[PDB]
Amino acid sequence: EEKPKGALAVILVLTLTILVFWLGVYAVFFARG
Amino acid sequence: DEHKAHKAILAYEKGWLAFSLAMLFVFIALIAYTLATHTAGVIPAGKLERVDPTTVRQEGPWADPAQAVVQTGPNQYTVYVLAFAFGYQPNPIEVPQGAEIVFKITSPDVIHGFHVEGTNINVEVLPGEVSTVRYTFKRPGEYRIICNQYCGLGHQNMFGTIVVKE
Amino acid sequence: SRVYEAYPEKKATLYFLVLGFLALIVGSLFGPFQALNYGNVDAYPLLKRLLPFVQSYYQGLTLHGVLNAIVFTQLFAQAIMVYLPARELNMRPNMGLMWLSWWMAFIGLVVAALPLLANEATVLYTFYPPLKGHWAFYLGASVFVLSTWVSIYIVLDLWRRWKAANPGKVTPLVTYMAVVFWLMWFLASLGLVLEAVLFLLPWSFGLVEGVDPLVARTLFWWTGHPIVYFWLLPAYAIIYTILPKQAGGKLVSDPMARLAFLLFLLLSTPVGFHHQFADPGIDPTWKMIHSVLTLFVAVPSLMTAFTVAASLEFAGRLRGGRGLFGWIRALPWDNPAFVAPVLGLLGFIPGGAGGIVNASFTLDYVVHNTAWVPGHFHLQVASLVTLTAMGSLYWLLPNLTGKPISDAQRRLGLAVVWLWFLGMMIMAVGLHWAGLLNVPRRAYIAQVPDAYPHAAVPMVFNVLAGIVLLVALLLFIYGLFSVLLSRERKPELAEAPLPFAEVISGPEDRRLVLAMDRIGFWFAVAAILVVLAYGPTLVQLFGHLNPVPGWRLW
Ligand code: HAS
Ligand code: HEM
Ligand SMILES: [Cu+2]
Ligand SMILES: [Xe]
Ligand SMILES: [Xe]
Ligand SMILES: [Xe]
Ligand SMILES: [Xe]
Repeated sequence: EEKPKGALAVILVLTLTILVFWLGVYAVFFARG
Repeated sequence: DEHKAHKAILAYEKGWLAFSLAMLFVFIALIAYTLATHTAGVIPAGKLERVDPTTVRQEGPWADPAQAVVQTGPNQYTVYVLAFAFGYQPNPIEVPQGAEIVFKITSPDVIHGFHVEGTNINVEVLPGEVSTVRYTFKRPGEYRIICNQYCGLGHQNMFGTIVVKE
Repeated sequence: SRVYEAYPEKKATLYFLVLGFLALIVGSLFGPFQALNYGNVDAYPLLKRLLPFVQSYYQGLTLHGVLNAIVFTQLFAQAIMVYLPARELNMRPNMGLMWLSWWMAFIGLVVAALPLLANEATVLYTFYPPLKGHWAFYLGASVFVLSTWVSIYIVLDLWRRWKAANPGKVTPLVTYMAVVFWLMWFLASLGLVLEAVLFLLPWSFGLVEGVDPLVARTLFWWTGHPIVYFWLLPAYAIIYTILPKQAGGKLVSDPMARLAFLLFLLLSTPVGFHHQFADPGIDPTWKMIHSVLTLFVAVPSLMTAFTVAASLEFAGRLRGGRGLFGWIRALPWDNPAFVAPVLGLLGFIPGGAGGIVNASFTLDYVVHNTAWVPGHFHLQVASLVTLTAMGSLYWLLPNLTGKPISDAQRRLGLAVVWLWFLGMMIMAVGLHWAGLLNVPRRAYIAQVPDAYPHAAVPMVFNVLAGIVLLVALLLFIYGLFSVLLSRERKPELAEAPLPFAEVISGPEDRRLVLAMDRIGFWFAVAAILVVLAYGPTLVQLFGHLNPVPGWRLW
């Protein structure tokens, strides 16, 4: 029928989970620097 | 349907790869960033520095616990740490702050971890190889060293200490 | 049975699985106790009464690591990635060589198991020198891993021969996968092969008395990292080509799955330095290089996320799937064959970002060898992969044996399958947390209770999870043993075709798929990137050998 709505929702959730995790530990890296 | 979704699926796959590539390049840009700064001091020296592990704590700078530390620059100190079966010499390692400390770590037996709690100091120690790292704790107090590589039945008990002075 | 005489490939496929599940079961027994150990609870004296031959925590972890991660996984790869091509092509594999690789596998398991169970090789699954096990463990390792070399040959045989009857036709999907898979596995195998033939074998036998640790754990990681993909792709195959069917839809793209499998073949091997970030003797630049390449090898998985997600949206819409989250509910949530792998994909999600972090060169130092790493992979192998294996018995088990599955074992599976995901999620929360809090892994921390006070709350979960996953396991032993020990047999569904999924294909496809089908060429590319990535360092290392003597610390 159309747009991968629920699929783009899933790869969005993934994208927020990579940033939360990666940026969150990119902080922890400098704070022990 | 089925074949009106295929082209759109192939279309939004194309932008994902474009976007995801970019975000990795963003990441390669921030890792390189950290490599250009001071915190980059923690990356183990690239050059090979072989030792005999059968003769490390009897001859050379490691042999003596009182000889562990040595002033090598104006504000640069070199500590000769030895990580062994369930412990570290010297204990405790004593070091001043605002000061750059060049750890030189090896082992006489097996592979041990060297994880200084509260810092980025995390390095594997290989018998017959010296791990060379650069760090400066802006923080004064009680630094503890952990073995994070399985090194024997007493591995969970193998602790150490960096005594850093305010 | 008439089954195993026209499809004896169904007989050799069955043995490969059970053998691996027996191991999986055995090795999984140490799981809970380690989940407890990491909740500050010391349950091992209890375990030592249960299993008298068990000597130490680290012997239990070694058996846990080896049996689950090496034996079970390899045997599963060898099963899925020989039988599935064979059935796609309806070609019988070389049964002579098929059995040989199994006997190698069984005898390689028996040889190796002896000193592990007698505590003469408590060196974990990475057997890092100078930690010196008994020769019979090392020898056992080599025979077992050499089993796959026959396997490689077997699938290649089936792929050369199919190319012959259909000259110039495109390699069919699954074969293509299994092919790049098996080739990719060959290229990687060399790192462990050389480590074995050049050091670990002559050393444990007595020929030499030194082994250099630095080169030993490098060659290792040459095989080291890609082996994780060798575990995984057998699920990816199943996720790509069987799952969309189990979901009620169609695999939305052929060229993508090929492209996925193509890249893994390219980049699975030249990245092992993302494990040795905390190693000395390796140039900083080379590390960044490998870190960039490790970032890139995250892509195939990223594609897979999109390609599969879609394949279950489309499959969900077909089921009468609603808006944004309706199709999710529209999938067959009563199906062990469907449910299991989807869950593992959910856990794969926090799994991936965990991998990506670890990959960021420097960021490793925050997490390297912490409890966070076990967090990472428990979401990948123990979650995604093992789940995909379990629920898969629900269509794979009837297909090879004729034994039907009751609505009881079907829901029993949902019970086992649901607990297992949950427990892993609990644990994932626990381990990563502890990992961020410096808690080391490979550690019997319950015998040093006060050593780690600042880990109060995550220690709860690992206890919690430990209970959780103890319950699922027994149910798994029971639920499986119920399925294997019932004489309920139907001869017809034992010849039923495997639930392969339809392949949505377009106009552009052909042109791209063909380029990818240049497998003979592609194999050279990945070979070259390896000499580029490791060669420089390796040769720098080989000219400066410092062999240290063997040690036993258990
Ligand atoms: C089977 C488990 C294996 C997988 C898979 C795996 C994934 C990665 N790993 Fe890893 N790994 C590392 C890098 C990566 C990277 C970059 C990835 C990537 O392949 C991850 C890619 C994944 C993604 C990018 C996520 C995609 C998400 C998907 C595909 C799911 C979407 C969900 C859907 C579609 C479902 C929706 C359904 C609905 C119903 C809505 C690094 C460093 O660079 C370390 C070093 C740690 C250290 O310090 O020693 C490491 C450590 C390990 C160890 C420890 C070894 C030891 O004992 O010393 C093991 C066993 C392991 C295995 C595995 N690893 N890894
Ligand atoms: C019954 C469910 C399981 C539980 C509760 C569990 C728990 C654990 C825990 C707590 C650790 C950390 C121990 C340590 O590093 O000191 C661990 C390690 C490990 N587990 Fe599991 N696990 C389970 C199943 C599995 C499965 C299914 C696999 C793979 C097929 C697996 C493979 C491994 C590996 C490779 C390690 C690392 C050992 C090492 O660092 O040497 N486990 N497991
Ligand atoms: Cu890896
Ligand atoms: Xe093995
Ligand atoms: Xe091996
Ligand atoms: Xe090998
Ligand atoms: Xe591994």
